[PDB]
Amino acid sequence: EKPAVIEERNGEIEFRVVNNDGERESLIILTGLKCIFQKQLPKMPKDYIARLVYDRTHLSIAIVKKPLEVVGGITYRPFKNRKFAEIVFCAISSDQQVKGYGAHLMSHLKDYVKATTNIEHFLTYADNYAIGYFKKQGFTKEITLDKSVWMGYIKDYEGGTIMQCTMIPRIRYLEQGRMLLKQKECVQAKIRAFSKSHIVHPPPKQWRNGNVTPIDPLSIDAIRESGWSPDMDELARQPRHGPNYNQLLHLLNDMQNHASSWPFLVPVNKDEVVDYYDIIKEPMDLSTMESKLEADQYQTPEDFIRDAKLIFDNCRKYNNENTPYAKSANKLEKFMWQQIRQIPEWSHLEPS
Amino acid sequence: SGEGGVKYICDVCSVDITSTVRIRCADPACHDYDLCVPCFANGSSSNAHKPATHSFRVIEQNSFPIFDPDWGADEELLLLEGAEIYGLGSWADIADHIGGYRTKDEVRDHYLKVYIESPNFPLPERCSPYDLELPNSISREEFQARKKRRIEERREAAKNAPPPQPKTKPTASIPACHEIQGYMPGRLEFETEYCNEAEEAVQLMSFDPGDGINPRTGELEPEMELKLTVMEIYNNRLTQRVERKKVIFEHNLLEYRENTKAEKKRSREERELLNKAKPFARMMNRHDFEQFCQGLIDELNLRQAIPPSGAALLVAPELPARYKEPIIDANGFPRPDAN
Amino acid sequence: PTVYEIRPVLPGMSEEEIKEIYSVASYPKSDLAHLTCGEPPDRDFSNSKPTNQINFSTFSSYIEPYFRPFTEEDLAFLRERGDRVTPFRVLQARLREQILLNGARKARLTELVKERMAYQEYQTILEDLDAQVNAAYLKRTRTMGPGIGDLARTLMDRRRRWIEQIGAVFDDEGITKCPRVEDGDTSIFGREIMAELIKREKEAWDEEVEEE
Repeated sequence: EKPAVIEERNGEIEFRVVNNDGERESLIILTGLKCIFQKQLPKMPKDYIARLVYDRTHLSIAIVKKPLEVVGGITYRPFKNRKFAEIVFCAISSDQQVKGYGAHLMSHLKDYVKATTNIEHFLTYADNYAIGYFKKQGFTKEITLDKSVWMGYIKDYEGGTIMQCTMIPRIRYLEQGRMLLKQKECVQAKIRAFSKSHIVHPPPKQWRNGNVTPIDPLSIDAIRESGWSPDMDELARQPRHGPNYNQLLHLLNDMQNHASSWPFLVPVNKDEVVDYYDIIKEPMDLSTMESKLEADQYQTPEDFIRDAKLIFDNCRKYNNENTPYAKSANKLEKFMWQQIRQIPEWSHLEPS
Repeated sequence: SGEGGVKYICDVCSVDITSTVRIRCADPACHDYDLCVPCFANGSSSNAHKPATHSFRVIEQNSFPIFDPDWGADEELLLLEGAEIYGLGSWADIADHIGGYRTKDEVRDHYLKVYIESPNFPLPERCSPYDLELPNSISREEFQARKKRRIEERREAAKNAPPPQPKTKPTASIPACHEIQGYMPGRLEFETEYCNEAEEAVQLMSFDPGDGINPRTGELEPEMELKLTVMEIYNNRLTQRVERKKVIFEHNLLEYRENTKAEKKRSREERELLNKAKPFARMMNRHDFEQFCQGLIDELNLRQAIPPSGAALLVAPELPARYKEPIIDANGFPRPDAN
Repeated sequence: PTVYEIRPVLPGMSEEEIKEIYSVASYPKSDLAHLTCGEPPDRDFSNSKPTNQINFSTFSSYIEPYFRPFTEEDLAFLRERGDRVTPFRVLQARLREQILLNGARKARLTELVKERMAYQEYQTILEDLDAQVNAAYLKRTRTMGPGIGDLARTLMDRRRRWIEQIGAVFDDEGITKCPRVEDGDTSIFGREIMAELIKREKEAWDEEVEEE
């Protein structure tokens, strides 16, 4: 039980679902939520946040302290007929972020919507630093909804990254801990019901005389019953992804997080510009290289370096050097070279 | 590394042994001294390990079905561990962690069936650990051969698989779909409302924490009442906007082309009369408005009479069908289809 | 030991068990859904958007004529019946038949417009006090202060008096609403009253003819 749970049980904190009805308490709660959201999202105008929070269709779930102080909250607009609700904001005061309230609040929201209505899907536009939190809370970057269900209904937010989540029916998301722990306990007991590792076997009969010679594991009775084969032994040591998957994933996350990679986050549309495809015969963006890496097509790091260099070259080719596009592309090339130089292995691949 | 797991490395060959059958030295002289099957096969000893007179233990990889004929113990444990770490609902990473080339859809279906949607409750399987038919229904060798075959086939397919198509630009909802730039018919909201500046007075408002009532008088403190009073005006503004939208929805004021075409086909005097009569539409409903206008036009056309126009239709050799019956009957009550 | 699933709600249940079900320890009382303009039509919007829009200036100017405040200028449009001597067989009967209905409708519209104008004259004075009390608070934020000013204390009392006393007259709900077809027989031209309007207008016509 994380500190949020004990604090809630002891009455230190408390949650409240509030909409702009016109009471006294509701207005305090809504204004505090507006203050928090305005603090955390400085880029957007304060007018737009003020309009969205104080609307008459949206809801809000907030966490309040005993002397009526609000720490954070989430805002959403349910589409009851379309079986999906949109999340529009999310934030917690930075001073109190260390406690770890985010998952607890998300569980409260999911449970409430599940038990009060019949929605299934959540659609959101995540910020560029909340992606880890959203992923840890069950969302995914791949969308599995038809283009008719959620087109024209949600509102685009520039600089975002749409995500999805499909709630699993008939579960109590607040008690995940104990339920999953018991499920693990019972599967582990089932496993321990057979595992012969509790049997302390004598030295192999070939080595009982003091001579050590190779022994085929399939010869032994216990191992034989274990069904060990050379094939599985050799296969179990091959990771699903490429060996550098963790390091390239770290680099990809750093590059995406960097505020110098915005123009490449998504490709350029054919409708908006026609000459982009006609001039560039190898249009490459970040999503394309990520997918190709997921396909294992990139055999060597040189492929990734060439892809980045070609992306930069295309950016400079389609957009003039004087224009900010090419200058930003060169700055991002410098940033990637910095990241690589931080890696000794790839430091020697920089041309002179 | 973001993963919270523990990596196990053999003490002799320094080869990962976590996901493989292994053997450990059980003598108290050796602590956490793990020897892989090859090392224990070739018998390469190090430190205080004695393969001659010390009893050993065989760590089994526990490969056989328990719940699902296509899934073994290791796969299920990895699934639940991923649920603990990667969060229950994150199917992509948990599928990646389980391995075996199970696409996210397959892992989701397997979990739903086995645990969530099942003839079962959070106590797994039929009755107890005493039910041991599935383990002795297939020999482990056959199951492992099936796993090897499926893995090799899947690897070959992936190597021969076609390249994944590049992601297109994300399908921006662009709620401007209506034929009025900046109209969001999916939300029934405009972008530039009646008093879009109304929020200019409450976008900086802040409340004193933990306040709301006077500790002494029991009444709202002057600042609190003043602050509350400035939001009642905002609520009234919102309600005015809502009434505006309700009125505009009716009467079909969103069909620019049709209404303009209809006015264009109309003559001068009829256009002027309809323009004059426009304002009262707020107080009637569509049918009443149509009756009112059509009555005015009928009166004007009859006065004039006393493609072809109405004045040219009334003076036709054959009278139209709707003019052979009194509009209001003898007992003073107008006919229902007055206009 | 503890329940692992969600317990479905039932109508007419106790508040404490409602919180138990929700676990959130509170909830809004009124859904406020009745103020929604209407549920979304539930269509398929993936169809290609039109590529030629019309500027908001044009649309605003196009709908502006439908909401201008009422004035005595248009209170004279109705209250006018036109010429009734020169036109006066079938067409003459038709015209005599239709003039009376026209007059009845116009009379009813006159009966409504007066209360509408009174409400307008009320709102134009309420809005001034609303604006003054709103602006007398922005200065506090600007200077960030101290006690509330006497002006800010006495404007609230004036506003509250004005509302609670005068606005009682306009309590009727129909002073701000447009009747809707979906509700049913909401037409403001019920025969039960149109009959008497018709008879009164005929009496007035006969009196005018006698004078003329």
